Amino acid sequence: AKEMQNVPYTIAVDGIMAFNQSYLNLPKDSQLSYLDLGNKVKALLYDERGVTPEKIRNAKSAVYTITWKDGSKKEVDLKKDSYTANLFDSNSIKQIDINVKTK
Amino acid sequence: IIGGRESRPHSRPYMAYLQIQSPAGQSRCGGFLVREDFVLTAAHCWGSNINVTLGAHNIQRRENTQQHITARRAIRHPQYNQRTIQNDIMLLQLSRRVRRNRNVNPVALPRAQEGLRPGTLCTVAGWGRVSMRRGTDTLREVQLRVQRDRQCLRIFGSYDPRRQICVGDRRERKAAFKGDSGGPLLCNNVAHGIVSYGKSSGVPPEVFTRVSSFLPWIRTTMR
Amino acid sequence: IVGGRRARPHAWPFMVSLQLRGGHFCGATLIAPNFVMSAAHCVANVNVRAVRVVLGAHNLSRREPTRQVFAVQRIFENGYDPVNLLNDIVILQLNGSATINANVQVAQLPAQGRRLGNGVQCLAMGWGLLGRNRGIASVLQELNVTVVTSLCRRSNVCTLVRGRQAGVCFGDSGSPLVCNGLIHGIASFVRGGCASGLYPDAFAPVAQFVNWIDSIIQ
Repeated sequence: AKEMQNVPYTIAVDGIMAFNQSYLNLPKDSQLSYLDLGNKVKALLYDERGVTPEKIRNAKSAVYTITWKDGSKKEVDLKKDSYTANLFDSNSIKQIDINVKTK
Repeated sequence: IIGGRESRPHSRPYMAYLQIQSPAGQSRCGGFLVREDFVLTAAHCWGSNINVTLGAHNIQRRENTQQHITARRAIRHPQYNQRTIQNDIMLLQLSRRVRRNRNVNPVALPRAQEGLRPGTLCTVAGWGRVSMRRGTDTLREVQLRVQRDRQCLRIFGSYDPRRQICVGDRRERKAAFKGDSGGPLLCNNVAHGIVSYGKSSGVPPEVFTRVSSFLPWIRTTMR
Repeated sequence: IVGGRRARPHAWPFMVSLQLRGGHFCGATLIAPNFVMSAAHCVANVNVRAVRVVLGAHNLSRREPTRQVFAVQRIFENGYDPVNLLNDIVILQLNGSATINANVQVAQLPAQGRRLGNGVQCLAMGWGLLGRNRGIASVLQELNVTVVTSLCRRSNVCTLVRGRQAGVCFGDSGSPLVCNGLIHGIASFVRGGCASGLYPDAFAPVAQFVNWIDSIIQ
């Protein structure tokens, strides 16, 4: 408690989603970047659904959507290597939805 | 469970609730007791540490009927395919035998290729979310129909009828959903299936692991 | 910021820290007693009413009586495009006017349409990560950079440090790029990581928005 926030996330690859209910742990009241978070999303994709960097690079689309505590959503293209140079609070992420489509 | 009802407390005494923890992550699944020392669940529910709760109805309360047992072994099928979610089956060897009673007792598995015909009505139970917005603290259940294989072949490209079951009518909002993975497809008091995967919307049909296809491995793994 | 040096105390009194719940998250530039200029992406997904605009700061990890704190009254965007990182500039009007003194001064902007060619020597600055190895910076950091056009777009001003791994990093978004005493850039994004030594850092091109800026602050 008070050490980690548990951010729910889902992974869909090619329209198929496993029906577990999973959470990504972030240090509570910490700050992170889009590089940190993108790397976490890529590691989740590989470990849980075997999605490789090569599969992301060659996918039709590969995104993840952050739902923020203030209700706004932001889509991040996993195929891009450009990252805005800001920091955001770990407490401000409510949900992450990862969606990869190979075609 | 989408479109279901709260179960009558302790009417599904084989049900297991799984809390899975790994470095910087956690997961929740269902499962079912198949012997005093073994719980069957989905392979994608695996993690570094797994706590098994049996005898539960409200998993958010400390109920006197609950037994909490850690998984000594978490045996994913050796050919589990995380990419396609195939061979999606796991055996949990419990650290101790359960205390068997009216609230905790195993469920039978099917015979060698025990017939499961399309149109058969089965029950799926679990503690998964009931919508995009709400979960549940208590066990819920829904009745679903086995489909002909064609209903899953177009929408799920890696669906294999030899190893998986197609469940649920596409025009109903009755389905298993997030957190129900690993729970049983119960048909005529026999666990024919394991909740595995489906569409991210929760719209049916969905794919269950066909238990009868993995009976040899199950037996070899439990003895 | 990565591979830079501490700024002299209050050497850049137009420098601003944007903070939420005590944490610096982006930089900004004071462009009028009641107007601050930052990157649009810095406020795209935050509660603007909780943003604190801190002027006159040097070392964010110590108590400094020189500091002046304001809230964000309203914001002005110029067609920010989150998908392509175009028009990454925002103006935050404060709930009051700063006291102009030795620690708090208003920056100066170039003229509309001014484009800087390859080789112009600029200074970047900010309180962002020191490379993530030393964590976030306490003392405002500065770095000598050079404007480059290669591996970049006409819609950005891009800088590189030749010969070593140095550049802006996370937390430097919104901070000014200073060339010839004028604010020509607002830190926008990096490629692949901080201080790669292969890709330039990209700044919003202040000079292409000057007309717009004036219609807000004058």
